[PDB]
Amino acid sequence: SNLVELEATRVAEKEALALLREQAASVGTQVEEAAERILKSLLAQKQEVLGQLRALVEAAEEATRERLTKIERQEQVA
Amino acid sequence: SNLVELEATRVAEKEALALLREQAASVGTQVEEAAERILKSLLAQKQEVLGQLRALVEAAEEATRERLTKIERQEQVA
Amino acid sequence: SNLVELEATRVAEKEALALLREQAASVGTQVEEAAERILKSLLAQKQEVLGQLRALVEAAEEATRERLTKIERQEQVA
Amino acid sequence: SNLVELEATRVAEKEALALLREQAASVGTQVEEAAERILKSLLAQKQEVLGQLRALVEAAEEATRERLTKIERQEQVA
Repeated sequence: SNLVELEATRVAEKEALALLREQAASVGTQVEEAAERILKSLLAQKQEVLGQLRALVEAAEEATRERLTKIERQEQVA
Repeated sequence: SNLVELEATRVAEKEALALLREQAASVGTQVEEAAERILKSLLAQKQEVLGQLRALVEAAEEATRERLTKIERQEQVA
Repeated sequence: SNLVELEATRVAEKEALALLREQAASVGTQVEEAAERILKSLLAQKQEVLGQLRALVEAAEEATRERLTKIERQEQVA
Repeated sequence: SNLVELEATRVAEKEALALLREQAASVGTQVEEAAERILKSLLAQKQEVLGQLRALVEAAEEATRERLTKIERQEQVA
């Protein structure tokens, strides 16, 4: 039956495209998600390291204020 | 006194704090610039890639459109 | 207490250079770990993506070959 | 149909699979390359950041050193 041979062909072409669409949309997906999961760990790197940098500076800023209030007194006695 | 020594200490201290602020803020920058370049070039990938899959699927889709038309007409005739 | 704050001071100093390498080496560490984690996940993508593309091409190639096998037969009948 | 519509379809089907092969290998290319940019820009970061950090520690040590050559002298006078 040619109405069947050809129907067989339509269906198989449709299934071949459907498979291709879902393999493409999966690369789409696999790619959008690697980005999300990279972007996240990355802007988390940043508001972690930026934190521990601001802290290094707070400490240093305290050791350096300690040091000046010591000088400030010994200059009043000088 | 050596109020000359004390004052010279106050100012070596301030310069050493200042230098340390600059180095630290500068490290802040390198870090933000990394994350910015990385975000930009990941968003270029994502856009380029999706656009190339869009292509691949629409070419694929049009090869099918044609294939099915040879079938549509050959069923008129069958 | 002649020399007691000429020491109580060096023990605030000793204790704060130390804090500062503990902060500085820990900052370089966060950068390192974040670089590893980001590569570890680019590579995961690259593999999972290269492989899903390979599978899309393989299925396409099999379809195409099924197409020519059909053509080649109707050429024996032609 | 004819040997001639049959050869033309062989042909269009090769031009379709060829195209698909380009577009796909080229999505691969687009993925690999972004991954190399992100690697490069991480290296440049991990360079300049481990650099600037090393410097900041060697200035805060150059100056812990000065701060103790002074203490050592004032202890000889005490």
